This record gives sequence, structure tokens and C-alpha cells, in this order.
Amino acid sequence: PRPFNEIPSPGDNGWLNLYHFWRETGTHKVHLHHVQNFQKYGPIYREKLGNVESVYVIDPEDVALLFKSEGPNPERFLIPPWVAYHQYYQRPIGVLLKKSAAWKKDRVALNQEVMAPEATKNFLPLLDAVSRDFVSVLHRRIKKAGSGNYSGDISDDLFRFAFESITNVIFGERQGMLEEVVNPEAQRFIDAIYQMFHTSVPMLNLPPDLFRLFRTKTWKDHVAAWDVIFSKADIYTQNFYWELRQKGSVHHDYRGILYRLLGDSKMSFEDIKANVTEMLAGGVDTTSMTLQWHLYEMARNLKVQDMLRAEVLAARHQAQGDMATMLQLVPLLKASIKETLRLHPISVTLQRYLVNDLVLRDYMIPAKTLVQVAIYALGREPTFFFDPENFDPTRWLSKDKNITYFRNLGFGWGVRQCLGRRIAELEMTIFLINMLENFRVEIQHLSDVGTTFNLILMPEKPISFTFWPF
Amino acid sequence: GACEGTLACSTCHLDEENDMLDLRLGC
Ligand code: HEM
Ligand SMILES: CC(C)CC[C@@H](O)[C@@H](C)[C@H]1CC[C@H]2[C@@H]3CC=C4C[C@@H](O)CC[C@]4(C)[C@H]3CC[C@]12C
Ligand code: FES
Repeated sequence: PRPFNEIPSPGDNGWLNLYHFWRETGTHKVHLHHVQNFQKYGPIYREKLGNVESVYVIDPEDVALLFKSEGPNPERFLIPPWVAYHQYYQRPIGVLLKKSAAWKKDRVALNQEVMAPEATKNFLPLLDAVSRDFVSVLHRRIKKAGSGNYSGDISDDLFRFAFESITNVIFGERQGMLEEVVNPEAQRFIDAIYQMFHTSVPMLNLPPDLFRLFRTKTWKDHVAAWDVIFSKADIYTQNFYWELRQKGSVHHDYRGILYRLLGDSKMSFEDIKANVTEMLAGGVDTTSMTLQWHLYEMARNLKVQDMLRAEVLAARHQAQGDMATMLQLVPLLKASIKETLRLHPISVTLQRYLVNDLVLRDYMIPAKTLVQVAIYALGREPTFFFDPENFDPTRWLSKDKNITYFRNLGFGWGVRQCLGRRIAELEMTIFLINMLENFRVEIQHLSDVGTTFNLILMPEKPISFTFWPF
Repeated sequence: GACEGTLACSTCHLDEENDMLDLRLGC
């Protein structure tokens, strides 16, 4: 068993490695940097960037070993500007920034309301209401254009849609972000979320001591974005708490996640408020970017779009209109979501700190090492996916249960996988059902759209769609 | 059963269930 130091590497000087990364590839192209590194070093390597050293893997077979050796309270890589902000400005932390027993207590309480089938069934009509209103926005814009047609960049509208959805399931109340005249303070919350992510990038790979010294402007902007996030989330939670006491009525109808947690959970109010903040912020940029990519791949692959429409129409008929029943009759659509995340992951990597020593590819990796799975590079790798550039949803329906082995990694894995996974899957599946029933989607002057790293991975340039009523 | 019966892991291995299985469930 080969020692750690023999794992291929650019070298042990983290600051020099950072220098070469910035010069040759650039901060906003870390995903390409991973691709290039596997081509240079093979299927496993180590790289110290600034202060942080990691081992990087790409093989699903190595991924399987990593996750099998996982302990009861897994830890991923913590974003240092996020940590520094919460510590310095003394903001209560939620499940994202907690560890061990304190993380477990939050997670178990939250899973009961946001992950469990018994809870999630209640999300359906709340998410369906928002998606139906999105459809109406588009029909209205089509009428106004006068051409039987609507063309536009809808990224801003997708951010608003994602915000309506997450707020509706949390608060059981519509915020009005899909109306013609919008709440400017809710729009300020949406913009801050984007800014928090974008401003995170120049501070990555640096200790907090170096942030304020060499990234002072960025840090200041980053602090301001988090302050907006916390101000507004706290106001929402505070108002809800008091209005609940003003209306003091037991409800038989479902009122949302916050009502459930305030009404009956082991969580303190302060843990609840901290987690509400993280759920709201997690709810905005991820599902909206993923949906945008999905529409892009449907416009790029019109045969696949047709197949998906036909399955949705059959499912609506078969279910006699019931959404709950429909969602079990659209396997190809759910596959196309897996396929969208394969090509366009939100998260460049998954990461785990090892609890015990571990052997990967005949190399000994000591306990406490950070191991990263390169999700983006895996998805483009022709040895792990047949024709990786092809958008092919049936790939996930293959009875060859080897082709999909540890491939579906967009939401992570295990007990500390994405907390919003069910919300996101349901929101996106329900959105696409309504869209496919109502419109055909095209891109005029279609061209390949690249990816940029803004903490989350994002389209590198605007995408302008054309929608035809179907 | 680490996630404790909420379909949020796969430690109880004895569409959503199908995906947890690729990476029957006891809960
Ligand atoms: C397309 C949509 C989304 C994608 C692709 C995505 C992806 C991810 C990934 C990869 C992780 C890390 C998982 C791991 O370490 O194994 C994560 C964690 C997390 N996500 Fe998401 N996410 C999405 C939407 C959401 C939504 C809607 C929410 C709101 C509830 C959310 C909240 C969170 C939280 C709080 C964590 C940390 C959980 C913990 O550490 O216990 N995410 N997500
Ligand atoms: C805003 C938050 C409250 C929740 C957002 C969350 O739904 C999601 C987008 C976050 C949670 C953990 C995050 C990851 C944490 C660690 C890393 C390693 C770093 O090198 C690249 C960013 C990356 C890969 C992050 C990307 C964004 C992730 C996947
Ligand atoms: S106990 Fe977590 S999936 Fe059954």
C-alpha cells in the first residue's frame, strides 16, 4: 500500500499551486481545472490550494468506497468566508455550519418536516399553485407580444419563481413575486442571495486573515449580502410567530413547514430561525439555474422534448388530473432531471473529511484528510458515461444496473445529502409538467453555453428562449 | 437507520426509493 506522498500532485507549495491555478485557468473556471488535472495525473490526485489540501477522485468505484467508510456525523468542506461571517458577526448557525451531535439534532428535526414522505405530500398543491402562476405569466407575455410567441431571457423570472416556491412551502403564504408589480424588498432578498454566492469566490482558498487584507472590498460586499439575508429572514420568522398568536387557531389544513416546526418539534425557536434562514437562501439560485439548464437541453434536443411532453400528457390522463398520482407516472421526466444535473451540476464537488485511514487505488489516505469527488469532471468523463455530451434521460432507466452505480450525485449522498432535495425535486418536476403541457421551447441562433463557477456553477452567459403555446 | 425513517439515507437496507437503492429499504 503506497504512502500518501506518492499520490500524483503539482507539488507541496499551496501558494505556488494557487498562483498557477489563477494564472492558467482562473477562479471562475475551477471545474475546468479539475478536468485538466485528471487528464494530467490520472483518476486520483492531491492538490494543496493555499491552506487547504485535498485528495481528488473521479471513479464511481472510489466514490463508493469513500461513502461506505462514512461515519455517523459526516463533515464536508466549510466555506471560510461563510464561517468567518457567522463567527465574527455572531449569527446563529443552522444545519449547514454545525457538526457532530449538534448537527444531528437539527437534521433529525428538519428531516421530519422537509424530507419525509408524510410531510412532503403536503408540498404538492403549494408548489403546483406557484408553477400554474408561472405558466400564466408566460401566456400573458405571449398575448402582449402579439406574435403568438414570446422570446426572452427568463433568468430573473426563474429566481422569482424559486423564491415564491420556497416561501410558499415554508410560510404557507404567497409573496406575490409572480404578479406584474413586485415587492421590492423581496427582490432585494433575491439579489442578496446571488451576491452572497458571487462575492464568495475571490475569498476561496484563503484563510480569513488574508480576506480582509487582500479582498477587503469583496469581504465588505459579502458581509452586506449576508446582512440582508439575515435581516429579512428574521423579519419573516418574527412576523409569522406573532401572527400565529394573533390568529390563535388550531388548523386541520396544512399551513407549511414553519407552522409544523413551531407547533411541534424538539427545536428551540433560535435553531428554527437559523434553519429557516438557510432553507430560504438555499431555495433560490439552485432550482432556478437547474430548470434553466433543463429548458436549454430541451431546446437543444427537440426529440427528447417531444418524448417528455408525450409522457406528461399520458400521465395527466392516466392520473385523471391528480398531481400526486402523476408524479409516479413520469419516470422519463425524473430521469431527465438526473441527466440535467449530470451535465450541469450545481456543486463542482462533494467532499468528506475521513474519520479513519482509507485505501483508494492502492494509496493510503490518512484520517482527517479532505477527499473531494469531482462531480463536474465525472459527468463529462467518457469512461464513466457513454457519449457524455449527449443529453439522454433513458441512460438512467437502463436495466444494466452498473451504468448508474454511484452516478446520481447532484444532491450528494447519505445522512448529510441535500436537505432541500425533496423540495427541489418536487418543485422542478411539477414546474416541468406545467411547462411541457403548455409550451414548446426553442432557442433561436442556438449556440453552446459554457459554465462559470460563482460558488455554485452557472451558465456563463444569458440564454434567450422562445416559447410557443402548445 | 441513521436518518430515522424519513427516506433520507440507505442504512436501513435489508422513484425516490429507487434512487436511494442505486447508491428494499427497511423503513
Ligand atoms: C437543484 C437544487 C439543489 C441542488 C442541486 C443542491 C445540492 C446540494 C448539495 C450537493 C449539497 C451537499 C450534499 C452533501 O454534502 O452530500 C447540499 C446541501 C444542502 N442543501 Fe442543497 N441543493 C439544491 C437545493 C436546495 C434547496 C431548495 C434547499 C432548501 C431547503 C437546500 C438546502 C441545503 C442545505 C441546508 C444543505 C446542507 C445540509 C446539511 O449539511 O445537513 N438545497 N445541496
Ligand atoms: C446557501 C446555503 C444555505 C445552502 C446552499 C446549498 O444548497 C448548496 C448550494 C451548497 C451547500 C454546500 C456547498 C458546497 C460546499 C463546499 C464546496 C467546496 C468548494 O471548493 C467549492 C464549492 C462547494 C462545492 C459548495 C457549493 C455549494 C454547496 C453545494
Ligand atoms: S432509515 Fe434512512 S432511509 Fe430508511
